Amino acid sequence: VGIVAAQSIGEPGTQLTMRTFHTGGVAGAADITQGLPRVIELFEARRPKAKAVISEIDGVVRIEETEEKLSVFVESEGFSKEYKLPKEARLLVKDGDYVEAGQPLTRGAIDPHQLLEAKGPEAVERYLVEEIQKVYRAQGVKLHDKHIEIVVRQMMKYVEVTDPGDSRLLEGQVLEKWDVEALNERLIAEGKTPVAWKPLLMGVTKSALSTKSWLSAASFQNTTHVLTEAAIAGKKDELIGLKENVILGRLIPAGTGSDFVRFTQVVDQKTLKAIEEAR
Amino acid sequence: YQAFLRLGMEKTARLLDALKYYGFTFSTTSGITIGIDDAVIPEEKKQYLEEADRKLLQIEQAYEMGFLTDRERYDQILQLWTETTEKVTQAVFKNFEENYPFNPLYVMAQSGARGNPQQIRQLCGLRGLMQKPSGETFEVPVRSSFREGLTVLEYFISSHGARKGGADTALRTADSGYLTRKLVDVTHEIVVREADCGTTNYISVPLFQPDEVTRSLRLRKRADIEAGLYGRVLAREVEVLGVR
Amino acid sequence: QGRFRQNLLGKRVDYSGRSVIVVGPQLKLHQCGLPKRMALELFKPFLLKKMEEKGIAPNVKAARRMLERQRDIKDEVWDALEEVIHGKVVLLNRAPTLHRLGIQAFQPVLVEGQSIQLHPLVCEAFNADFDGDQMAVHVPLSSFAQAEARIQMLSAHNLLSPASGEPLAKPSRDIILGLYYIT
Amino acid sequence: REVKLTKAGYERLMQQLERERERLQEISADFEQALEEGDLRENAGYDEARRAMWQNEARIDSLEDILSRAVILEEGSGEVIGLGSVVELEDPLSGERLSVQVVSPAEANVLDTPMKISDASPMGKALLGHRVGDVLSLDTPKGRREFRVVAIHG
Amino acid sequence: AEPGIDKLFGMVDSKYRLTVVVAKRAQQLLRHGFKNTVLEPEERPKMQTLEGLFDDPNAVTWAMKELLTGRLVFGENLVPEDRLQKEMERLYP
Amino acid sequence: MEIKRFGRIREVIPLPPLTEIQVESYRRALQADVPPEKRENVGIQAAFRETFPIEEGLVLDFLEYRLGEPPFPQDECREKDLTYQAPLYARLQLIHKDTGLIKEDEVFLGHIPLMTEDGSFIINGADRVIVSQIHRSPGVYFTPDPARPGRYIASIIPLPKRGPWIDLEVEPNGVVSMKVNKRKFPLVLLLRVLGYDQETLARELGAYGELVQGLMDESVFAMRPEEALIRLFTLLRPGDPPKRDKAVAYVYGLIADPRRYDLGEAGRYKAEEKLGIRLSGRTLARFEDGEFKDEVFLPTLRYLFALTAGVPGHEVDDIDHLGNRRIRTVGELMTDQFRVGLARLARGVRERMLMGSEDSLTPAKLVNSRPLEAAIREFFSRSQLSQFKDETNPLSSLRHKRRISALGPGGLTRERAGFDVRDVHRTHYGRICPVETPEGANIGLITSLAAYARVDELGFIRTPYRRVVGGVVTDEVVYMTATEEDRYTIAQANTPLEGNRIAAERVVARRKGEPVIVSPEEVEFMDVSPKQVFSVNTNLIPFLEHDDANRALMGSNMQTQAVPLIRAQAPVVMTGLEERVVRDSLAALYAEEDGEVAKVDGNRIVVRYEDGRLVEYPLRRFYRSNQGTALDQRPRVVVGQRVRKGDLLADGPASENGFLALGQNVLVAIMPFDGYNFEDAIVISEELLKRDFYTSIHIERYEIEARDTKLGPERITRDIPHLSEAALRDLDEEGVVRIGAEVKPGDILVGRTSDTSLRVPPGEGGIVVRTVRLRRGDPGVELKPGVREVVRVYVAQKRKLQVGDKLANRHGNKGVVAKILPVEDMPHLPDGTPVDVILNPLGVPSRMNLGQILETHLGLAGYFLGQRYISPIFDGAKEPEIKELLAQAFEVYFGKRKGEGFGVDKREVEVLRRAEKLGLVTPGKTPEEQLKELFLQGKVVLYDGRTGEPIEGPIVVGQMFIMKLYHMVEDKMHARSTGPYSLITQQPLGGKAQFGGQRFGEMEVWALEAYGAAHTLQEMLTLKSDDIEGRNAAYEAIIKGEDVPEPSVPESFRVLVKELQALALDVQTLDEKDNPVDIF
Ligand SMILES: [Mg+2]
Repeated sequence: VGIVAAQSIGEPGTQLTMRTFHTGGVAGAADITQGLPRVIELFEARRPKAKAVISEIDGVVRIEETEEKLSVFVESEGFSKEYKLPKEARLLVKDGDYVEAGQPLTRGAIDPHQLLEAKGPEAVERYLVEEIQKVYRAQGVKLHDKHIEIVVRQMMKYVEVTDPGDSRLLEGQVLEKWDVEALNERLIAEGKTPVAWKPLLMGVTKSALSTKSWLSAASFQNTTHVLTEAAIAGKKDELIGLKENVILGRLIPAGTGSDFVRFTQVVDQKTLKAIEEAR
Repeated sequence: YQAFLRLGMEKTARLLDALKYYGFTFSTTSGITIGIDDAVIPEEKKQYLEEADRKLLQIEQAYEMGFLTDRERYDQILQLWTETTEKVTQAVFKNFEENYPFNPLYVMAQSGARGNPQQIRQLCGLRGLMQKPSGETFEVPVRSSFREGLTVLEYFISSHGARKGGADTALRTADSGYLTRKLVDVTHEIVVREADCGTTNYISVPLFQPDEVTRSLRLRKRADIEAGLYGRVLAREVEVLGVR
Repeated sequence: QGRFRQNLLGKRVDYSGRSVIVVGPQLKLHQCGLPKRMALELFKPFLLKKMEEKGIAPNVKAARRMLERQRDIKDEVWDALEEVIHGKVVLLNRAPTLHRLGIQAFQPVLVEGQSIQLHPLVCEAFNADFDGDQMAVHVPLSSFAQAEARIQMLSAHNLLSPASGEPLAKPSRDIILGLYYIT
Repeated sequence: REVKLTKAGYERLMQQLERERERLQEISADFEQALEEGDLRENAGYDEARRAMWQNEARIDSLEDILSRAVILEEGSGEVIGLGSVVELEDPLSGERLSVQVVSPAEANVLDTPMKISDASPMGKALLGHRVGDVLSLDTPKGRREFRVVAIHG
Repeated sequence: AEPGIDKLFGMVDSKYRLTVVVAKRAQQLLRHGFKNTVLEPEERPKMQTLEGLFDDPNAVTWAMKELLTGRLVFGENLVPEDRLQKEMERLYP
Repeated sequence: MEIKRFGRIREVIPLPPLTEIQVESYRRALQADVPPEKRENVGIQAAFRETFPIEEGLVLDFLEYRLGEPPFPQDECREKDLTYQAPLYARLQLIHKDTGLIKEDEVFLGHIPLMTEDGSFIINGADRVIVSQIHRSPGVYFTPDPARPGRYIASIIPLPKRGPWIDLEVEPNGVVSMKVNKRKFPLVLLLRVLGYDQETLARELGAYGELVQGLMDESVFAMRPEEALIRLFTLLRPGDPPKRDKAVAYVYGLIADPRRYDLGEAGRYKAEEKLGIRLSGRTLARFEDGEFKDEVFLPTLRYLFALTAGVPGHEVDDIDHLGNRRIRTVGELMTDQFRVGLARLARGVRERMLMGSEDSLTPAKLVNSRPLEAAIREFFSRSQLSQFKDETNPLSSLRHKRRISALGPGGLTRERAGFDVRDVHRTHYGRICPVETPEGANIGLITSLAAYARVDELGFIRTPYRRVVGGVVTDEVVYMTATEEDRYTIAQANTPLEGNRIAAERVVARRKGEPVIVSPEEVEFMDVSPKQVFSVNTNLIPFLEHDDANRALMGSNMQTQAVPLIRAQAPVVMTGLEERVVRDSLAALYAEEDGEVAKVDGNRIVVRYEDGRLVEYPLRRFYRSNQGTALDQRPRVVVGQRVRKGDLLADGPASENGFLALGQNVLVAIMPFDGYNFEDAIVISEELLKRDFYTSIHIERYEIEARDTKLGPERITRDIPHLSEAALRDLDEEGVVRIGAEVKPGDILVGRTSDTSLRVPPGEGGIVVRTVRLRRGDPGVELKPGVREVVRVYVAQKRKLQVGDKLANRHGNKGVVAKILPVEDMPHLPDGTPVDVILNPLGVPSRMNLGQILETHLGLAGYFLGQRYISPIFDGAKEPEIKELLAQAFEVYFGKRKGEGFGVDKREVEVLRRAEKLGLVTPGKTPEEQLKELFLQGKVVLYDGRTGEPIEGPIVVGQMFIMKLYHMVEDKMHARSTGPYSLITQQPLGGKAQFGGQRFGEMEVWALEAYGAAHTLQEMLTLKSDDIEGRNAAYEAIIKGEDVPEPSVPESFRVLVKELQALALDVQTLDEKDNPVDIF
């Protein structure tokens, strides 16, 4: 599937541009960065051109027109979240209306990290998938969401440590690995030693950069450092994953070489009983 | 698509093979080709041309007295042609639609064959307005039909785009699947292997789109919907349209 | 160009074949044309083996010299070549490969000309038109690699683009033209 | 700020976005073909059509932009030319008569019954603030002709 | 397309399963001599100018045709590993 | 054959020398045609006066320059890899401060190449080209500030590359800024260095610009005259002594830095014209009397406060505007590099005075060709400018002969900043063909010059224009500058005319680069012709007026890739330039003067001029083209024949009767076939391949040199260490292969020793035609060091169009050749005569290029009328006239059918029957007329031939002009299986007896990975490459009829394991349950 995702998306990539003239009173050339460039930034947690400041707080809305800098408050329970937006900025949310956490205050693009903290993980992910499609959709590209989803999945396959229990609180490990602990934390071994984890969003590149297997790291990243630190500890490289198992030249973990069918039986009645005749 | 989902793989092929043959076979006996006269120019030509001729003069007579601003005259005129051209368009199709339902050029476009409406215009009808080197489209439209001898300058103008078109196609095909590269660098170790995951965590797939023109929930386009539900695994069974 | 980043960037392969491409109307999607000259050289080894099963040549090298240089390639030789492939199928590859179908399996068959005959339906698949382009052709020597080559790489088996449930064997221009002028 | 429009002007503009949606959708379709059309690199058709997208993609923005923050005027009563009034200029010496209805910069269209002039237009500038009986001029390529506001109705 | 390819996919629990199965039996057909077939009587694969395709045509071409008939049986752990080439080489010349 | 041209416009002045771009440019550059008496200046001479007056006392100046004695003739240099130069001598004398001596001994310094009759150069055995280049004529220009819509910014740039980039930025916070070498400083300071005093300054300056207080500010420093300079230096980053080291300053005096360009135009232009007035000196110079005068700073600023204030005349110069963009012709480029060597030469003479041994030296002591010659050789062979002369055919070279590009020395245009210049600008009008640019990247960066358009005294491509008084057209014209053009109102040449006066009142014209409608009263000028609008490359298209600029661009370049077919045929339709082309192109040779024919030998042509004289002409039989092709000259005259001055003697490579003929005019029946003409596929009748219609001649130059290693020099001889005689037969001579021999892939042409014999590389070779060697006794050849001798082998063969052949039309419709159906079952016309080529209509719509559809029809009549036509670009034939003649043709096709005694055919019935039901024919009319009326549309009945059943519905037919391209099937035919291997790594690379399998790339693999073809993939990464074990292991199994080997461990696996072991890395291979695993 991996390759799939990659192909289905790669192919189109070589047909996306755009950025011309009809606008020009400030630093606006399109209203954001529509085209292939957007795809990058999306696949790579960045701060878009027309970032719309969101309100991590959920309340109402109040504005103050003209005079130096306009301001909009997201008051509610008691506190008032002030956001200073230049008079040359445009917003969609109007006075009064109720706003939720991680809501597009300004008109344009959103910010990855910001949306994450405010609303949460689930929101970001859904944002991404859709945000991508938008691009390919406005280009006559009809690709199933499946693929896009797989991608982003890895952009969150890693979280950070908050509460110790076996490793420092300054580390970021594989999301699944956390379950390897979450389970042995209370099930196998008693004494519940929680490990508050917080999923970390990473762009495609950075993601691979933090791969688990060393074999892979030995390719992309600086070989030296890799093997180096990988040596210190008796790092165990499970030969699972095209990339790494590719270097070795060994049969790829997928396809016909898959661990599921790699072992098949092709018996013929004429000899099937012959196995019974050996007992 | 239906065939495949019905009969089966192989069978589909045979269909395709059969089609291919017949397609060509008739495409030869049909007796269809392209001739200078096959690019019939709707008589409405001379009509609309005048309808838009004195029309423009009207807006001009206005600004000459200071009625419209320097910018208005620009957007105004543009509207004229942008739309006056849309007219001639549908016009031509009509003439073929009623008189020559078998006219070569025509049949092509309509049929799932080649040819595109927008393109046809630049033949029977005539190209609209081109763009200036900067970005803002030109002011003097292309009152000439491809089927007819396009004047010198108008050609010089129609080149502003030919050069531009070959410009973007040089900066997007150079990197050659650069994306895929980086993309694969993270999906190269993702493959199927299991027997039904235990995670009962469903996914919320929107059937309706948020705001487009005021906070009003609308139904997302047909395509998008499929691109998200077509072939999936319904977590919680749900009987809606009366079907289980 | 080190060692770790070596097995990745791949390299040159044997039994490689390529040339100008042309449409193959008569050809069935179940197969693909292929210049006799090429198939022959691109199959020197295999050929030789069958050359033995026949009184063509006494032993291996015997057949090697038999055609080491012959402007009169025995009529028997040819018939044998075809008798060599039989079911075995080769592979086709466009230069810019971005999608999986950038390479599909086909059952080659003796053909004239010096260019490779390719089916029109796959034209859409491997982004390429008949203006002068040129595809590639490999041959699954491994009787095991030959399996998955025609089992999961065969063209007639790859119609539904994984990218989208949209058909790939979508009739084009000419075909349509007729199918419409008739209905 | 706040774009000012009229019921009539609204119906024409709102409907405009509706027409453009039927067109724009046709643009995307054309591409879904060109991309599958084979022929690489120069579909004369491809690029020109691409820009065409930006053009509709753009008109879609300018349209939906104003439509989300506009107003509505019912200036059927009053004497001073306001937003929605239909004034009538009559060249003094000529004795010729005319009719017009100036409106906000988002209504410009010489086609309407009373030639709808932009609010920020020189013509729209010298009319606001004066009433029945006024006579003024501005700058004109052919010279400078003054006009007396015959009568302001509605 | 290929002969009853569909009927095949329906016999396997996974597309890739088929492949590995077709390949394994394909070899055993040539290495362990070409007389391990089960459909040799009639309807056996044939050639052209000379229907001599009754002895050695193409491996897989036969393998699948064998699966065409529910004569054979497959699985993950059907018969002991090593007990494979032992019962085969002794039963066939 | 008959010749009818529809020329309505009176083409006044004919097309100028299409090669004068390179011609005169070299001429005037190096005034050599006339003695030093005719003291010109510019170029060579000017170069002397420049860095010649040398004084360190060293006192040596220029006297006379002469030379031009080419060591070997043309051809000689080509075949002998020699350099077509010319011994360059120089006459100069020396005078001392101590009155005396006048030593003037002929001193020469290196040789210089020369320009060929065609306008090319023969550097080292090969013919190259010196392409022109564009840029921004080094002058004064004002353009708006970067991202600040505030004020604007002035700019001064006096080339050569040794000219400082000075800029004037108006810093709002206060004071004006002068950018130089990445540093800003108060211009005031400098002004003071010039003598400008506070009072005299401000007054005559900011008398209108209150902003003046932004420079009249200095009341502390601007109070010190000459002292200012001391300070100015303090600005220079370097920490040098504040003494009289006024170096950097003086640098910007009158020496090199400030452009030393012509005192009147080159510089004065951007001067007088834009700002200031007169040009004191040649640039912002004058460093005499200690002080400095610069009537440059005053203006540049006087213009600044001007635009930043009132309206002295709206001076906001435009970039792309050609009226400020200069060209760099061969002469300029060359003379430029020349000055380089001069400055480098003078470098020595100066130092060779400090160490000079008194007045006992002058010539050699101060001269050395080393510096000079070095430069020249660098430009003509190391500069990216010079290139491989594209001789794919006559036309091709011509285009590459007059093309232009932006990229170059760098100090003009870079590579990552020009999306602006790439687009066609308003000024390009009639100056640069908008459809002459190449495809792919760099598009726009490189594009030839227009037609009539010609270069001026200094770049600035002018263009012809018709003068007009009121409504009367003047027969006089002048080349207007891209600048002064906008000054007037020009009208089109389309404009109807009545003898010498305008027609309709509503006339079309272009005001200031803007399309406008003006009355016959404001007509200041008029277009000379539609031609001057585009370049030749395009002026060859039939009905351009009916094809998109995009698709036109295609056919335009396509003609350049045409192949010199043997049976040349002039296009059924011609733009009328074919005659001129073959002329200035020098593809064919014309008679110098009037006289009579003498010897008409297939190799030599002799004639006796009327002025009492006799001369013969070498007939280059079959010369090896630079792109591998034929270059013969077919004598189109006969023994004893009165000829006129400038008459067709022998045809060019692709010429025929003085008319260009790049291809053939074959019958065409556009219509969909059995899919054989799918995408762009092109069917074809064997009939054509029969009468050797589409075919050409190809050549292959394989060279071999007898190296001289220190392990025993290699000897050329029939000595073959493998006692092979079955291959030494054809190898008659002692090493070289016989002439006229039929070499085949693998045979030997030359025998090397140490056995490194030069065999016949993969593919083919053809039949040898001519070969020559070069022993030790070099009669006069520059045998490369370490080389004992050299040999060449000119082989060739015929290119008979087969299957993989591709051919396009002048309209840009390219397509391969699928099947070639025989004339037997080929769609035929009711009366015999089958078709020739079948094109698929589907390639007409999407591709808006109706032009073809036109040429066809027009050609459909030329077949029966038996004639050819010439249609001007836009003034070409019109729909009406055509139908007239075409109809006349019908009275010939069917007109004969009548008298012969036969009418219509039962088949012709059914077809016309559906014709009427298709609205093609007017019902009620008689068959006769029905067919006629239908013939006028360009469509006719047509029988299948395969089944005899005609195709219901007429099929537009005619004679379209096509042609084969350079790209053949020879350079593509890799068929490998078993062969060599990478001596270094382990890759199946061939080259000799076998070939090399194409690469696989990670891309293809991925897709392979997707499929899940684990084995198929693993097979490609090992058994077919690296791991040599499994490779052979596999070969055996195959030849043995056994299953292919299944690699247990790729050599890459185990090698890496230990490769890491080699350094710490305790790579331990564990099994499924943490257990050892034997690797080897
Ligand atoms: Mg192509």
